[PDB]
Amino acid sequence: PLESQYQVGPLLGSGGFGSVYSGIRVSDNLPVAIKHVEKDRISDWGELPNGTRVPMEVVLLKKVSSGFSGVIRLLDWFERPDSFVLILERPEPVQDLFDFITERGALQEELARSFFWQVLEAVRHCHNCGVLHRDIKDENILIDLNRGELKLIDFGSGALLKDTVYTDFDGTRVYSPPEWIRYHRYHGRSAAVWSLGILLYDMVCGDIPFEHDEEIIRGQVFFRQRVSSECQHLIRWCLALRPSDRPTFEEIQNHPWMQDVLLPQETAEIHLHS
Ligand SMILES: CN(C)Cc1nc2c(sc3ccc(/C=C/C4CC4)cc32)c(=O)[nH]1
Repeated sequence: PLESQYQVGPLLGSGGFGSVYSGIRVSDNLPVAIKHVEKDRISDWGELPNGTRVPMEVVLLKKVSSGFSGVIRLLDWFERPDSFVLILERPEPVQDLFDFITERGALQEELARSFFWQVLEAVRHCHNCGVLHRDIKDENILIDLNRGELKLIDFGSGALLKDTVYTDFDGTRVYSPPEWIRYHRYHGRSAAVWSLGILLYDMVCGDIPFEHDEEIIRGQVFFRQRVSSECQHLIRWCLALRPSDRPTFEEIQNHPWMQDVLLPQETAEIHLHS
C-alpha cells in the first residue's frame, strides 16, 4: 500500500472539486492521474458493494470501470485523514475538448460527428451501468490524440441512474435543462440529451448556445457558423423545451446526420495529424 507505487508529476488542473496531478505508476511505468478530493467538499457520499462509506464519485467510477475505453477507468483509490486520492488512467498525449475547441474553433462536421458518436457511446455505457454523469461538456472529455479516442471524465456530480425525478443538481448551469432552471426538477435521460444538444452545438459553433437563464428557458438556437441543415435539425431536437419531445440515445444515433461515422483511428489520421 502507501504512496510508494506512484510518482507525482506536475499538477494538471484544480478548482473547488480539487487538484489533479500527472503521475507514473512505478510498479510498471503506466501513466496515471492522481486526483485529490477534500472530504469537506464532498456533499454526496455513497457506499460500496463491499459496504464502506466513500464519495459517490468512487461508487460511480467502480460501476463504470472495465473493458470499454470510452470512460476513464479508476485503477485504485486511497483514504486520508482529510481527502480521498483517486488513481485513474492517463493517455499520452492527451488534450481536453475545451482546449481543443479553444485552439481550432468550430470543428468540421465530419470531426464533430466522430466526436459526438463517441460521447454518445460513452454515455450509453454509463447509463447501462446504472450511472448518470450529469455534467457532460467539453471540459469533461479527454481526447487521446494518438488513437483519436475520447474519454469521459469526472463523475463528481454524477448520481445513480433512476426513473424517478431528480430534485438536486450540482453540475454546470449553462448546460442544464430548462426544466431545471424553472422547476428545479429533471429526469436523467432527457436532461443528459439536453447537455448533449449543447455539447454538439459547442463542437460545431466553437462555443455554447446560451449564456443566461432566459436564453435557456426560451430555447431558441441561433447559429453563428455554417452548419448543415441536418446537424441543425439534431441540435434543435436535443434542445426541445419539453423533455418528452427530446430524442432517445437510439434516436440520436439513427439520426441521418449521425451516419457513416469515421473510426477513432481514421479520425486521428485525418484530423489530429497522427
Ligand atoms: C475534469 N476536471 C474538473 C478535472 C479532472 N481531470 C481529470 C480527471 S481524470 C483525468 C485523467 C487525465 C487527465 C489529464 C489531462 C490533461 C488535459 C490536461 C485529467 C483527468 C478527473 O476526474 N477530473
